[PDB]
Amino acid sequence: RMKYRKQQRGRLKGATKGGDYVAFGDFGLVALEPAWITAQQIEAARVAMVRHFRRGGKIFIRIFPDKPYTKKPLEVRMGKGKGNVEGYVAVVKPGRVMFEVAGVTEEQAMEALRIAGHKLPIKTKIVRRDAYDE
Amino acid sequence: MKKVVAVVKLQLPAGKATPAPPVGPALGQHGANIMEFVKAFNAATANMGDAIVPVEITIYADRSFTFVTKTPPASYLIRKAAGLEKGAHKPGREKVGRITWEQVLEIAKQKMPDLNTTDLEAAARMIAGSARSMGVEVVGAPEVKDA
Amino acid sequence: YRLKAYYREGEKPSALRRAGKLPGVMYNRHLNRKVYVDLVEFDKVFRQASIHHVIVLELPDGQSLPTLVRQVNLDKRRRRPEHVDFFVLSDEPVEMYVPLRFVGTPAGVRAGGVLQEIHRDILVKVSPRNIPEFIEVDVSGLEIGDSLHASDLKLPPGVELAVSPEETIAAVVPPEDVEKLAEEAAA
RNA sequence: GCCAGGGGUUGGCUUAGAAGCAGCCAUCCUUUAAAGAGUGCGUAAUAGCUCCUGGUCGAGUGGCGCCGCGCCGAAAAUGA
Repeated sequence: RMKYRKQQRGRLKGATKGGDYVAFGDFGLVALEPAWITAQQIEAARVAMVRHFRRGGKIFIRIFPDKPYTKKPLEVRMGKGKGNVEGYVAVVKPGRVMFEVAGVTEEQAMEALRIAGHKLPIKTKIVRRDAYDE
Repeated sequence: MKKVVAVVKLQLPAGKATPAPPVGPALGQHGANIMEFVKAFNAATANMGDAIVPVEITIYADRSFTFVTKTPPASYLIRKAAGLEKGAHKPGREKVGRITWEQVLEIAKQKMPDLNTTDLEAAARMIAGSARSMGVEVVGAPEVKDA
Repeated sequence: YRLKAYYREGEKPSALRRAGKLPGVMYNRHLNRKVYVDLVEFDKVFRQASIHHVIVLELPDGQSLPTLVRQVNLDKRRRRPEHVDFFVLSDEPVEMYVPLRFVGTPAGVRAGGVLQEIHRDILVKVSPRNIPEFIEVDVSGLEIGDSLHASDLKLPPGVELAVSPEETIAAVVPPEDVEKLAEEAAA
């Protein structure tokens, strides 16, 4: 990573651009609630899914945490958080795809993502592919 | 006009044999008169070659057994042209030997008089089908013919 | 795939949704008109067909039109479409996406991998006469790490592509697993 | 729900043992109106009971997505 230092909080305004279409893989996992997904959160999913289907299919982490989550050292008010405790986050807004899978039949890519969602704060909703492309 | 008790499945060569396991924890804790029951094993493997004969043993109701010598498993006919003594550990990516669909035609005439399969055109895919899931494939020429 | 087409005018956009009638538009070089198609009817018609098969549209005029779904706008938050586009054809060459089929298993997956299909459809410049329902791609000899580019496809008669002949159709990717997890979260 | 019947094969590999059934890799045919080289328990390993058939039966059933409302999750210090 490069970027530069600590960033501002912000506001999880609506769902506007926070939302997508499944782009890679057969099934899909997307967010119903706005939130600040962490790194280790995504990791908590990444692992679980692979631990499900060892020598299985390929996983795609469509979202990416480039927002410096800040924090303060147990005291008070001088200066702004050295932060970075949790680390860097992703602004995830309803309708947003987060985890693509492939090379796994229904029962596989179904019990894979669902588990993910349980290492995940917000509510989720697995997806097929219908036909809606572009 | 005869009594039985329980069925048991064993694997072993034909002619050379000893009470050693897994034939030990078998006819041992149930008793066995290997005084005369083996004089019918040396007359049943007298002019019969060696292999891995799974004699279908079925313990009588008189503490004996129904020694009916059957034809060796389809895992012994394939390594009969490969010379090996086992099989491939992953039937799919690796391939130990590449036999022929011709050797499967004349080693299977040794597996029909006992097996429950009629003609040989079906016995050609049984020995070429049990070979698929063990790490070995074949090649043919005649096949369906048709129009 | 046919579908009963309806004419919309001043009717407020949203109110139509409260009728299960998804609003829409047909148009081309020689035409422009507002429309609205029932969602359920559309859905059944679209799923199966999508932006490959041509969908005729029957108006209250006894008109049959050879339209194509140029685009379709979806409502992020519970995948559901708000608006549809329909491109009216004639018989002059036209660009559009065509479906794909990959027969047989590569030397990748058969040995131990996963088929990473990059596209499910390729862009072609073709006339309304020729609208192939699928383009065969003999992905048999695709070892793990190889790939089939746009420069080697089963192009039927009179069907020249439209994207770069260097663009990649798909690729054979490495299967990710737990055996990696010891080295992954390690160093 | 019920009555009855319930192959090569003991799949190949690993393993002290792995017999449809710890783990690994996978796509045979045959008696047949039917029985998965295999759903679960079980044995040291087996067999076995069961999730195959015909009849009786006699008309529906199974699973899935979404909505309105509710249910658990829900433990505190004077008396509710």
